[PDB]
Amino acid sequence: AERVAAFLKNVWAKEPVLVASFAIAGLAVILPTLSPYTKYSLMINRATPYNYPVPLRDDGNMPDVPSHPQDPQGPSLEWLKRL
Amino acid sequence: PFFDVQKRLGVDLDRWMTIQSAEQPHKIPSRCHAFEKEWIECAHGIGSIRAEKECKIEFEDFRECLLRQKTMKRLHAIRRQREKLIKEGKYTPPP
Amino acid sequence: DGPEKNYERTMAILQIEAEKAELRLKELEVRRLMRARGDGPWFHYPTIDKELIDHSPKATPDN
Amino acid sequence: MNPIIFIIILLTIMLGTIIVMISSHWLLVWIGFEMNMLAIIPIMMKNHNPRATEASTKYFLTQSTASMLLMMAVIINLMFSGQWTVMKLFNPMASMLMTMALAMKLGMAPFHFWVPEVTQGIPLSSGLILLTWQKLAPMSVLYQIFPSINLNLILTLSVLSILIGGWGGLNQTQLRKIMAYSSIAHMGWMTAVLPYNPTMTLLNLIIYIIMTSTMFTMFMANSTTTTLSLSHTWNKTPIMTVLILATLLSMGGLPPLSGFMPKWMIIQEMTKNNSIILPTFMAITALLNLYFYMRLTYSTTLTMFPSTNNMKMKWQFPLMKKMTFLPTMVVLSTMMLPLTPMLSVLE
Amino acid sequence: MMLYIVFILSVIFVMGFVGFSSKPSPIYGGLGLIVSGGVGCGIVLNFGGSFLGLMVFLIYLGGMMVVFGYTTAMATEQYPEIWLSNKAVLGAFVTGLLMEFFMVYYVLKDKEVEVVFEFNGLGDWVIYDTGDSGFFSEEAMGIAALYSYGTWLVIVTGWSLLIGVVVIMEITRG
Amino acid sequence: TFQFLPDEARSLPPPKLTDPRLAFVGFLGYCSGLIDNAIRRRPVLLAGLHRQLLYITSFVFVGYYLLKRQDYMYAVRDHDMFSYIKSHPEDFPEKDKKTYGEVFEEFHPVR
Amino acid sequence: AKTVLRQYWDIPEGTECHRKTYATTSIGGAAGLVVSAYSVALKTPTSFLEGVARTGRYTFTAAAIGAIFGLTSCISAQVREKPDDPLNYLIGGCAGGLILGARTRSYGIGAAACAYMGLTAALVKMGQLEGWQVFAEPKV
Amino acid sequence: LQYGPLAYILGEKATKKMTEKSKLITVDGNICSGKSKLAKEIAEKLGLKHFPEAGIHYVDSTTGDGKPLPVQFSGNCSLEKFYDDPKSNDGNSYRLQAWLYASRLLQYADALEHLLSTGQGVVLERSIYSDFVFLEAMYRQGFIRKQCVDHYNQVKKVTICEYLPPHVVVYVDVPVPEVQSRIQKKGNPHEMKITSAYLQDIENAYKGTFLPEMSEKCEVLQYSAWEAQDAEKVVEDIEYLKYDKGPWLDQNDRKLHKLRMLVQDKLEVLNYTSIPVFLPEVTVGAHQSDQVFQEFTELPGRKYRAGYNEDVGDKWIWLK
Amino acid sequence: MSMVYMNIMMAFTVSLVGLLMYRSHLMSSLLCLEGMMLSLFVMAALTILNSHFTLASMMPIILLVFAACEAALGLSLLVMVSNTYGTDYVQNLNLLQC
Ligand SMILES: CCCCCCCCCCCCO[C@@H]1O[C@H](CO)[C@@H](O[C@H]2O[C@H](CO)[C@@H](O)[C@H](O)[C@H]2O)[C@H](O)[C@H]1O
Ligand SMILES: CCCCCCCCCCCCO[C@@H]1O[C@H](CO)[C@@H](O[C@H]2O[C@H](CO)[C@@H](O)[C@H](O)[C@H]2O)[C@H](O)[C@H]1O
Ligand SMILES: CCCCCCCCCCCCO[C@@H]1O[C@H](CO)[C@@H](O[C@H]2O[C@H](CO)[C@@H](O)[C@H](O)[C@H]2O)[C@H](O)[C@H]1O
Ligand SMILES: Nc1nc2c(ncn2[C@@H]2O[C@H](COP(=O)(O)OP(=O)(O)OP(=O)(O)O)[C@@H](O)[C@H]2O)c(=O)[nH]1
Ligand SMILES: N=C(N)NC(=N)NCCc1ccc(I)c(Cl)c1
Ligand SMILES: [Mg+2]
Repeated sequence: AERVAAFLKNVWAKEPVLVASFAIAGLAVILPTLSPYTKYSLMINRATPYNYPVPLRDDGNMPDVPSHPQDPQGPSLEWLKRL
Repeated sequence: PFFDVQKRLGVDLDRWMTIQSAEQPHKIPSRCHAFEKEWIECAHGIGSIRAEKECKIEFEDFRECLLRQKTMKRLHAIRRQREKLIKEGKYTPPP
Repeated sequence: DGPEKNYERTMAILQIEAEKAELRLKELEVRRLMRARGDGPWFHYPTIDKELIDHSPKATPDN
Repeated sequence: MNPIIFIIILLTIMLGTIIVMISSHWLLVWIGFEMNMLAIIPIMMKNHNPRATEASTKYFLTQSTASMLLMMAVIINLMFSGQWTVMKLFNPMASMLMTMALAMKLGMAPFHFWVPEVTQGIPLSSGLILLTWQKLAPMSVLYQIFPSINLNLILTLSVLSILIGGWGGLNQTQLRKIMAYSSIAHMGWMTAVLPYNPTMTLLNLIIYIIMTSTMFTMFMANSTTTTLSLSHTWNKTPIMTVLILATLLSMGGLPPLSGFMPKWMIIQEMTKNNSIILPTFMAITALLNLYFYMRLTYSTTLTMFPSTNNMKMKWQFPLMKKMTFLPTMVVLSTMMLPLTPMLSVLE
Repeated sequence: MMLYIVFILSVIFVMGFVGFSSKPSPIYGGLGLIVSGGVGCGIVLNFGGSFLGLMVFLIYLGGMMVVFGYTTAMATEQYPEIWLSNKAVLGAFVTGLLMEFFMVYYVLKDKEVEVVFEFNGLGDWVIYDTGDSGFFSEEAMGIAALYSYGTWLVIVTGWSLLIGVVVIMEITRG
Repeated sequence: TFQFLPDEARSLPPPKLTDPRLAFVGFLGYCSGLIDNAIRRRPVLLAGLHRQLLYITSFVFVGYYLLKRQDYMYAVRDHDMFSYIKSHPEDFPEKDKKTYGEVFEEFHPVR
Repeated sequence: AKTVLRQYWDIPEGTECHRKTYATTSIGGAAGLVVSAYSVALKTPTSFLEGVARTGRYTFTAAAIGAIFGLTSCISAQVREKPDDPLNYLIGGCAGGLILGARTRSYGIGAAACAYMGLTAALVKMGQLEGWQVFAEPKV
Repeated sequence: LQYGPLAYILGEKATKKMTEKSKLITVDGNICSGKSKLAKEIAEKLGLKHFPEAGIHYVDSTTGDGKPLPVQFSGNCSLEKFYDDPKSNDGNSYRLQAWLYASRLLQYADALEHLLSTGQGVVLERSIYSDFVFLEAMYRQGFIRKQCVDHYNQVKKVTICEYLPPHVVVYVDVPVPEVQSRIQKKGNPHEMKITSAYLQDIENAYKGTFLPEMSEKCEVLQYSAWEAQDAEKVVEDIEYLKYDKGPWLDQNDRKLHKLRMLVQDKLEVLNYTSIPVFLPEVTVGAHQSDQVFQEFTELPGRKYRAGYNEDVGDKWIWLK
Repeated sequence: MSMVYMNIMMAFTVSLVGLLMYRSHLMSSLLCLEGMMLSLFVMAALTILNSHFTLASMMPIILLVFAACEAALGLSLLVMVSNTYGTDYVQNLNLLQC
């Protein structure tokens, strides 16, 4: 550890540009896995409707599928509004 | 492939881009998606020797969608005939 | 070896060789038919796999 | 070259070939050839001399031209079938362009001129890769597109290579050029049988690679690149001359040696298809190769050529070259005929 | 007419190719390839290839062809020979130019032509797609998919570029 | 698909460890060991017996599996052929066999 | 090349000699042109005229052989009244071989060419009668 | 680990072992110039390894038990015969010179291998760079033919180009009259038959071709017979050198790895000393060479690779 | 086929004939090689765009990237040739005749 700190002080004195580069590059690799917000990036992208939502033929056995856009069933974006 | 490593491992290295009726971003279909699908389904599993003869109708339709040679030829015929009649003043086109 | 042993040993040799010769002729005939007709496990050249096809609703309806 | 870089470049040569062999998409096949060609140039150039630069440049121009023609065939195939699957092509013009492109890469006659010149101009180890490993990727494509190949074109390429390879080797005293023309002739056998039984193509390719590797390894052990240099082997490593003799007789197709097997099975497959004139013509024409293999055996093993006084200094030092796999390769190159039915593993 | 713009660009494309393919001084050959590259981008642009068209400008012209001219000025030609002063170049240039004109004359006269193969001459607009009302560029969606579907393409392509650096440093060290 | 020995090959009897072909493979491994000694100028018969043993073992080990695939591929060939013959009886009719008393053959004298 | 060979083999042997002599002369001329093209590309002539002289020399030499073979073999079949006979082609083949000796001004080449080309032509006739395949279609 | 790429990858790099004392020094001069004594003193004072001048039996000293072999195994080259009969029809003159160049080439490879593997410098007495002075002298006295010189230059062309030149060239300058005086005093019966003209040709080659050439790329120090007795002054001159020329400045771990791979493989070192050029002086008929080679294999400890000879006490052969 | 394919196919043929009929400069033959790539890029792009083969839209870029890397290698060989002889003339690359 002490040898690790002595090495870091040496590079900080002689090559601060490279030290900063490696530190930034290390944060870029690591921080997405530690961030609680990374999961919303997946959800927001999926929630963007690029193409038409084709309706399903009602067979009488789809209680979880809304009949009207304003009916309660179906995905909600309330989590996105509060974000 | 010479060595079918992809099927052995179940990994998809390049099959995803081999045909235009495969899955596409945002379900954007190719122009000849329905023709490719019909031809692929006709020819599936019977081998190319058989498919060359038995799926010829689907393949001929698919090739027509791809390059549109017959369609262009038919349009060429109608346009060529129309120019003849107009050159002879026997036809006036509607607005 | 007595003549009987050689005689009947010869028959066993002839039976094996005759059976192999018939199989050699049948294989040439089977291969000829499979290659011309394509209905056998041999000369089965691949066609595109239909499990690659996406069947979900598309961005536009006409397909 | 740095030893680690040399390893990574060798692995890239292999990776490019592997990509060609595992790909189902034509673009990935093209990429495999591009990556493979990029990584092989540095081992042609590694000895830095005008001859190695000329060879690398002649090689680059040939392979780049062939890869452009291949990409044309792929794009024409896409236009007329709307797909990239590696298989039969769907357009006869595309088939001719891909066949010609792959013939150029393999150095088949009449696209053969680069093979003797490039092999002569590069080190023995690089020539070993050029004449063995580099045949794998193009042959594996031919293995998959052969149903759509024009029969007359492929058999014409095969017949020309057997004639050009046989005649070209008669005039050679350089060992690398002898191997180059020998390679051209052997490619012709591989493609002549491909329309009838691709399995026999694989058998010929594998055995050819084994005997070719054996010969290059034995040349490398003694640093011999010319006939006269090879004629000094008897006065240094007498065992090596016997191994060279046995391997050359095998490459000549003499029974009871392993090199008889591919010619034997190709003749069988062609006769089953009522092809009699062609296999007979091929077998008789292959006697040209046997002639200049036999010439090498005369000057290496069956006679003792004049020596030099300084050779005595060599008697006091042992062989220190790796000679990797040589004992195994030489035994497979000569003693495999009794196991011929094992070819079915390649089915 | 502007309805034949793609065809007109393709004609100019060929003339530029006859330009450098007859192989004048590499300085002029490089110029002919640059003009063909720009015209080639224009053809791609008119088929909806906005991003692809601009890559020819950015990479083919602004990258590869810049390096070609840089190398030519440094290791090939420093002063161009007068254009078409050589007989073979002039003959090859004239021969190709006449072939293109005869092709273009007949296709425009008959609205078709058979130069080895059969080509329609009604105008490339006829094959275009008649329905498009999406809220995105399809070309952009396909190219963006390199990072989701094309993991294997990225790996081999990225590896080859790294080996390109390594190999070129080996070649030139001498 | 891309399998050296598919699972269906296990219904076949294994090659015997005393197979004459396997013995020949072992002999080839022995010969390689001697040629290794010879090219490196060691005593051909005695030098490095540990190395000579691995040459034989390696050849036999690889040879055994190659023989297994060989036999399985020929079993598959026969299986395919017989199934196809059953599926297409019209192409392989049972031949009407006459005796030599009924069959006419020309006589060609040697005089 | 398939169109000329179709014309030649369509005519019955020993009849319509002039048509037969034209097909073989044109076939011989094509081979001469092919040889000239490779010869000029791989062995540059000193001048443009030297390249033209060589092309004509090879091309006429090859058409001379093709003409004599066709004419001689068609007359032999007519005179002998033996259409389906390989011996007519042997006679026609040797005649072409002698021309090569004359055009190459040599007696050994003419004798060697007569025997080798004479046998080759006879073999070609036998294969036509018996349906021998050089490039056989894959069947099994 | 025997040296190779694996050893190099794991950190066996030349620049580690080599210091400012890792120098290759060569001492040159005419016959009887006192170079042998000066070379030993330089090596002793600087702590370098001394290589006695490579003679006809140098290769024997590095192989087997190290003792010289009979004369038929060196081709019957004889320096004594060269003085007695320099124009002998048996071609002994050039056969000796060709053999001596190969011996020097082998020694130079040994010296570089020692320098690159241990980091300790070496002192040589003459080298492959100065060997040509004897050949030029031989040719000018009419002892060898022009075709012999052409053969010599071919072998030198494809061998010397692989190696680096010495860091320091030390030349001891004794005039010919003094050399002849020292030759007669030494009292070797064969050497006294040397002609001053032969000695003058050796000096002309040294000063005409050798020293000017090596000056372009080496540190060339010249001393007279008197100045060469003061070894300390010679060593003082060496230690104060700048080393601002030559290709040793361009070297690096990569290039020195390739060089060490070459010099350690002696068969690769001697590869081109036997080029198939059928010069009568060095060509050996098949029957003689075959007979001599069989005799060589019968010598103690020579039938098999070193370590596999039971006749000289090697053990565990069945596990080696 | 559509009218554009005529000229794009012609352009490839022109550059192929240019590549196969060398003059003197090696650079001139490299330009024809890159002309071939350009015509391939345009033809592939046109086919892919017109057919609306979405995922294939990346293929011309991959072709461009790899072909540029190949051209970089070719340029490196040209400069090494030029360093040896002082020109990029292909008539100097005839040592391996023998
Ligand atoms: C020589 C280099 C050695 C290194 C080898 C590294 C190989 C890496 C292979 C990467 C591909 C792995 O396998 C593949 O991965 C991606 C996700 O990662 C998956 O792909 C996934 O995302 C995209 C987006 O739709 C689609 O391809 C598909 O819908 C989905 O499956 C594939 O279904 C899977 O088959
Ligand atoms: C030293 C010897 C060198 C090698 C010699 C090789 C000899 C090979 C024999 C020549 C090939 C056989 O000859 C070939 O046979 C077939 C069999 O119908 C003929 O085939 C022909 O059939 C009919 C006529 O019956 C024609 O309408 C048709 O055009 C054509 O296909 C060929 O027209 C003929 O050229
Ligand atoms: C070596 C030359 C290198 C430069 C290559 C230049 C590009 C070549 C472009 C080839 C594309 C055209 O390819 C060609 O198109 C026509 C158009 O129907 C096809 O069709 C043609 O032949 C088939 C025959 O059954 C039929 O469709 C029809 O008789 C005819 O139209 C050809 O089968 C195909 O071979
Ligand atoms: N022909 C020939 N003789 C050589 C060669 N090298 C040495 N000799 C001879 O070997 C003998 C000894 O050489 P020297 O070292 O110079 O004489 P030295 O007196 O023992 O040693 P120094 O006192 O240093 O001069 C001389 O007769 C040399 O001529 C050579 O390369 N060729
Ligand atoms: N294309 C060809 N003519 N050859 C070919 N492979 N035919 C397939 C017939 C066959 C032959 C041997 C075996 I074992 C198996 Cl399993 C199958
Ligand atoms: Mg001394």
